[PDB]
Amino acid sequence: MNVIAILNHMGVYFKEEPIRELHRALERLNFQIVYPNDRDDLLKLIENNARLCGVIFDWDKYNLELCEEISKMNENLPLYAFANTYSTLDVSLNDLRLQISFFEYALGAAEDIANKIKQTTDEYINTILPPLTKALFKYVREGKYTFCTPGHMGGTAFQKSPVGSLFYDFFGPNTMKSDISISVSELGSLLDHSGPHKEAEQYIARVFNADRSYMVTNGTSTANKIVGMYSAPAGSTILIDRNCHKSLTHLMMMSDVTPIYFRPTRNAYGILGGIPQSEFQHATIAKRVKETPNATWPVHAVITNSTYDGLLYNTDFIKKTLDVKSIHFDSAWVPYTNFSPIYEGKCGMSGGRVEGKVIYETQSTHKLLAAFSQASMIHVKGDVNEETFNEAYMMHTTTSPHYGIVASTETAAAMMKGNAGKRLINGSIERAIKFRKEIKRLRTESDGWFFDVWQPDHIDTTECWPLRSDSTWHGFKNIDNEHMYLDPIKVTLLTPGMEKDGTMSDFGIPASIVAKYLDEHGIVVEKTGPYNLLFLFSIGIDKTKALSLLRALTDFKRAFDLNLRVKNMLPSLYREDPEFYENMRIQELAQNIHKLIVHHNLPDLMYRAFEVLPTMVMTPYAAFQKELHGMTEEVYLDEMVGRINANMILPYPPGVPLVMPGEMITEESRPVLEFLQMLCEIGAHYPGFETDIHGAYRQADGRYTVKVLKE
Amino acid sequence: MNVIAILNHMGVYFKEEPIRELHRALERLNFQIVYPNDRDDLLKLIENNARLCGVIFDWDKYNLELCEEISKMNENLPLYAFANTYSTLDVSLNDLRLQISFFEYALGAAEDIANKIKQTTDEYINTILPPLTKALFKYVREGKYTFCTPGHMGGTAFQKSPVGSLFYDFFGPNTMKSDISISVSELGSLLDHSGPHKEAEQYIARVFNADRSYMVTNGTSTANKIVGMYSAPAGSTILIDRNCHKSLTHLMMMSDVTPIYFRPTRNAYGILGGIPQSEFQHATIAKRVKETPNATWPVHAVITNSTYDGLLYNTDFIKKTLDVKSIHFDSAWVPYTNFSPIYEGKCGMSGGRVEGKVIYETQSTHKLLAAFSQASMIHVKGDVNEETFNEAYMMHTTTSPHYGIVASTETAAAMMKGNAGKRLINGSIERAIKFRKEIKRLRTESDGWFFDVWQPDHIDTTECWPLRSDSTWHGFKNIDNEHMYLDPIKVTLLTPGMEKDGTMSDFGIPASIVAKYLDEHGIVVEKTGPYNLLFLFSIGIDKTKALSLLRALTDFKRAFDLNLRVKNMLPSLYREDPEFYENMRIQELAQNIHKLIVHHNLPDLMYRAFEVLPTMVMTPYAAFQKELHGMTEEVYLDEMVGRINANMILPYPPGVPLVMPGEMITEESRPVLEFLQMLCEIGAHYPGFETDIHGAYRQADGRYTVKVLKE
Amino acid sequence: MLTRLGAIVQRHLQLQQQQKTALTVIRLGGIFSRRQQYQLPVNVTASTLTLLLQKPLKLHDMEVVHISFERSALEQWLSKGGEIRGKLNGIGFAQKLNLEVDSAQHLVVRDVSLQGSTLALPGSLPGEIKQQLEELESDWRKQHALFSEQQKCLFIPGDWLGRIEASLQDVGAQIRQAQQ
Ligand SMILES: *Cc1c(COP(=O)(O)O)cnc(C)c1O
Ligand SMILES: *Cc1c(COP(=O)(O)O)cnc(C)c1O
Repeated sequence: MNVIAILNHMGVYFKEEPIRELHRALERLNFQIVYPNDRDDLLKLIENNARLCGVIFDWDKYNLELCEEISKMNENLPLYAFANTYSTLDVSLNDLRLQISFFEYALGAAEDIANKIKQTTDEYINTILPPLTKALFKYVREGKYTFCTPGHMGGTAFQKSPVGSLFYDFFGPNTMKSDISISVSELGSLLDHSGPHKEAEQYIARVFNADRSYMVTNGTSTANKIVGMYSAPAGSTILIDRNCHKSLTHLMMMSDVTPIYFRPTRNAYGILGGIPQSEFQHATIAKRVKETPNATWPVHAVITNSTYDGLLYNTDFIKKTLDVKSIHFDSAWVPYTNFSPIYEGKCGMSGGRVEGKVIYETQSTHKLLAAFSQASMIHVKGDVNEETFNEAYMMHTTTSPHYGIVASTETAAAMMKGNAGKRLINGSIERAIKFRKEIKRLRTESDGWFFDVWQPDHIDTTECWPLRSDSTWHGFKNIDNEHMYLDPIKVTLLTPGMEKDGTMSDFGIPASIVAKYLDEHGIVVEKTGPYNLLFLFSIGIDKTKALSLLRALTDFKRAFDLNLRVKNMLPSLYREDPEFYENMRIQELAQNIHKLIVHHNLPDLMYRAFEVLPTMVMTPYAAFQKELHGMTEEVYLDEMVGRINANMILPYPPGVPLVMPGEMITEESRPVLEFLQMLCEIGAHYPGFETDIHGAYRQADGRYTVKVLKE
Repeated sequence: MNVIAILNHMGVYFKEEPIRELHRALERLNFQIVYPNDRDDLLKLIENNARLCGVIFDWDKYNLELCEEISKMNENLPLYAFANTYSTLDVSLNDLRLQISFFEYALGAAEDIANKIKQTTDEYINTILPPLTKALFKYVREGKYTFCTPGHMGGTAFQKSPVGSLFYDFFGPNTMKSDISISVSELGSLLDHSGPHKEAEQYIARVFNADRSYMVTNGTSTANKIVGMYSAPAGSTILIDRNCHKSLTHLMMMSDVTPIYFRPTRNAYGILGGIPQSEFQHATIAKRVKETPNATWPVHAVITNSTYDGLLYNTDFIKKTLDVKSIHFDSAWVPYTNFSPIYEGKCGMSGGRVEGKVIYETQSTHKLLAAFSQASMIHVKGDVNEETFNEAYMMHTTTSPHYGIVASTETAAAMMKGNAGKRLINGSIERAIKFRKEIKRLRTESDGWFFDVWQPDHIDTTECWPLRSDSTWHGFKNIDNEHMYLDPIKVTLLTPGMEKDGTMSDFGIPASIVAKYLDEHGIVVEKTGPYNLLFLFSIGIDKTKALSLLRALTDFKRAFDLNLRVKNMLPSLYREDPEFYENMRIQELAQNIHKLIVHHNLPDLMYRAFEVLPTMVMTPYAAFQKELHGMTEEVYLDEMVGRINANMILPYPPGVPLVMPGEMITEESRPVLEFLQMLCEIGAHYPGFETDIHGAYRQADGRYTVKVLKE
Repeated sequence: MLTRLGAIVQRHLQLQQQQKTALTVIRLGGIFSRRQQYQLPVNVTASTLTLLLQKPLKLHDMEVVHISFERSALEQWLSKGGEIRGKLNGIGFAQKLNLEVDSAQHLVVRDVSLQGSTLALPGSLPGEIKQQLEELESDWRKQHALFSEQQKCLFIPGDWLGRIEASLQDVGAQIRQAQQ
């Protein structure tokens, strides 16, 4: 932060001479001087250059063209406008947040002006930063307390060993001096929630529109376990969603509760829809309570909103129909449903305080924002616990939290506040819609097959596309209107290979080959499998990383139409088995795999398996108690009919749990076992595309085994 | 790491000219050149300067005076010795680990020599660093993958916001690029325990002498809870120590187990002794099983070795007498009992594998070493079931661990290998014994009172001082011989105020007044209270911090003998209450507090309130279940006899728990309640010396109220 | 009875490649350092079962044709590690052998000459299929015996006798087909 802009040349000498005198004075305090051209030149030095903090221009030249466009981006940006004798303000400059510093063209006084710019810049630093981050930067330059934790104390112990000096020179002196415990008084303590830490929780909840936002120092997986131990006593009932995460599985194994699983909608491409509106009515909550033995009134409900693919629900209908006093929204993938008008009434934080209910959201921090790892937040919309609830938070968090993660956690809430932060959300949507239009433009004009985006036929608007009932792009049979939405920054590339009715085609390329092709250039696919490709277009993906993805997609069509070899295209796959992948081309591999999907019938064995629910014998908490005693056996793949499993089957593809730990597979869930036996044959003929199931371990012959319980 | 040493001068020209040509070549690749004098000059450039990696000297001048002293300090240190025509090795140079690189005195080839030194230095970096840390440093300069977690992606999102640029420029470019999740293939995953993470666990266990070691990413408070969830099923019995930590209290409140508390020894000064050998017998443990309702055979034991003060035990007698298959040693304060001959057979790792038993240790990493916060280890010595113990490790650790802490956790284990690491433990012991001798030297020669070190009369030896039964310095009534040892680096300062028999004296200065004077200069007291102190002298405490502590102690005697004012000595205490601390001097405050200790009788009430254990009605797990339902209330301190408390009382002083959450104060534990009422009267007359008890809320009248359970 | 008859048909097709005779060792689930192994489930249930071998070896300076292992001792060596102890020819004490894991999931017995020997189990409509089928067939006669006594009720419609009897004969006609 040391860029000073000097716009417009008046041509005279009594105004340009103080500019040259100030040019030699600002460089003595480390400041970069730039000279833009016209009015449009200065506008490009703010959005693309965020390290600017000084604009010098003539007040009697552009008093209305510059004081309006700059205020729409950065409001607290200082403006070093030089006025004259006959200078005045304007009536249209009253409702604009600006910082104008008036000066003169006095010769010899350039030294006093340089001291005022440095002091004004320091005021901008001490304003946009939160009090928690301000206390961390000040403690390094002044706080030098001895005999404290940790033992390195800013890297002192590393300067006494040759191997330790290599680790200290990598980061920096300011990095090691910022890792302190709670042994400092002027920085407060996270476990006590006082001082700077008390105002930090009120600053995040106010910006993100909440009542009390916490700062979890152990990722999102820990935040979902602390909240689950609150509204679920030892012997209750929860309404957990079927499409749950691995962190939510361990929650049911540590609390003696009786969960009730839902049946979300799904199609044939593997993209799971959402929970229908019929599962939220009053005739449905108490419907499965009396049928399932040992179950009381549900006091907590976990809703995956949004899912792993990015499909927002309708919170305006759930907060009124679902009669649960503790509704949880797994918003671990949408930490931005507030800074845009196309997200009002779509999340739990949007709206007001529901009478007699509370909204629980565990939005991830180190996923689609800008902070260090092991960080999460807990949003509150209503009345919760804090005194006794703090005891449960300390059970998973050590007494010496890492302030480097806490300082970056609150930073994500400060980088989004104001118009300067809202341009990152709207900018990511505009870059996502532009990327969606480039696919349809390069599809009809091209000569041959091309990728397709799972989007409606009309994408001219800038909002969330609803999933209606008279459309064919979503393919969800019997879907509720005004319930399922679409995330514009979640572009889902549908590779050719299937029709629009749910059957199979004759010419197509699976998404598994394209997934490994993007890794050669440096692009990691988020989700892949059947005929879908998921990507993340958050604030981290700028215009460079967004346009580079389309260039890699056009190279796959060129290499496939010309019929190239595997060695001259995929060097990583060739090193796995050079003997088998010797005389094989790119067209021979794509056609042999496509015939195996039709022969083994993948869409039918997948749509019928994940739809039905296996018979749950006991609670997931009882399955963990049997493992601690040492009564876990295993059988073959064709011998697990009628046994109680102990693990959570997570087959890749897709990416959702299949059988929960503590369920029995009988005659009702026969297609469930058929999906596991199909993957054991399709992923054994060609190396590289082996079967990946978090539960079905690989042996040495081909058949997989699962962990069950003893009889 | 860029210091090159050129020792000695042959006086000729055919040997000094290649040195001058090499002087201009090494500076082009960023290297510092130093010219030491005699043999004693080079020895000072290694112990004090750790950033050295090049030693240039004549081989035909000092072939035995340099190859022996350098080998005793570093094994892999490159030696750029220049040999001649008639040069040979020595018979006494066969059992020494050295790296000698021979060269010649050829002109013009100075450029080729500079390339060999840079490549040799790179080999030294890739050898002393572990494969996990080396892969992290190489991934920054080469690995540039896109579409991965977290969202910052090496600090990309911070370069688009004005507030984000200030947070990115504080640390460094290499800091943000090193924070990666499990989205990297060539580095493996921590939860999967494969690849670089697999060899990292075997490397730490080999250095610290163990079979398997873990890397907890959530501090020591989390590692102690994972061990308790393994050898203690839902309905068992554990042998937890009375001197437990706040983290160990939550372990008893999350598992439905029946703990059995021991009866450690103690003196009058407040120094926590240890558990006698009679409690480890078979007839003693089995006697408390029948007396405690709902308790079976103990299958786990928790021993705090060492305590918070610094007194080791005797593991050679515990591992044979204590018949527990799961013995735990909370080594959260001794991460060095291995690399020294005066620490053999004192910890759980020293020795061999005990059949039918196993040792669990949770050594703290960011306490007395050099690493980031939220770091711990799990040392297991025996044959256990990793498939069960790892299940509890994944439930308390997120799926995306912070590799910045893991890279520093293994770094602490790499800083101990070789002679460069052995001098850190022995160096802190030599500085501790020297500091102990400076106290006794400045005590007799001084004219008046002086501080005393809790040490035997003979400290001439260099080992752990045993606590015998024919001594008067320890003051423990009936102590077991060859069972309690003294920690040399843990210097316990005793302020004059009590006698050698356990009574009081007329002239005395409490340790709380001295603790406030040390904080003015920046010295933070680790433990303080009645008439005792404690300081941490780990490997990070150099000779500067050791000599600065004695100077601050001598200044307290000068300010007290001359009778100065509080305002002209303690400016921090004066700002708390300038009206009351106006006409008060340093001698008036030191005498008024000493009379309150004798009047209220502190040593007698404290010694009798810790031996008699309160009656435990229910298990600590049942007390937490009644708190979530809303059946808790607060009562007065004078009205609580016969009620079950809900929190843990932790009065300061000392630092040990008083009443466990779930105990009842009846007629047997009468002095226990008298200890709480005594601190409320002595800590309410003079500002700054308020009563600090964790669990006692302060009201408006001065009577503390504790939270109990409803009847 | 349909949920039990369908499992017999699937089990009958699995035993076609097990009843020349090898022994495939399965890997037990979990996250452990050493690659642990697990025994066979319903295939073997005895405690002191015997195991055969192909190429004989000279162990303890004597020949052997069958080696018996203990079920209580095999589950501990294949999980916690250590050394296995097994007697020879069903007599003597449980001597120590040099048994390791094979790449094709087998039991290779090493001797003083570093020789391989794959172990196998002794072999016998399989016996397990016939045993599990007669228990299910006997349950059909017990349920049909109650229906062949209370059918004389006057308060029962006559049209329902054609559907209840047809449902019982459908299972009986299918359970008698697999035993052919
Ligand atoms: C990725 C994810 C997590 C894990 O996130 P961490 O912050 O790394 O613990 C938890 N829940 C959901 C729904 C996720 O997608
Ligand atoms: C300080 C301490 C802890 C807490 O250490 P962390 O690494 O911060 O979790 C736990 N146990 C004991 C005995 C301690 O002294």
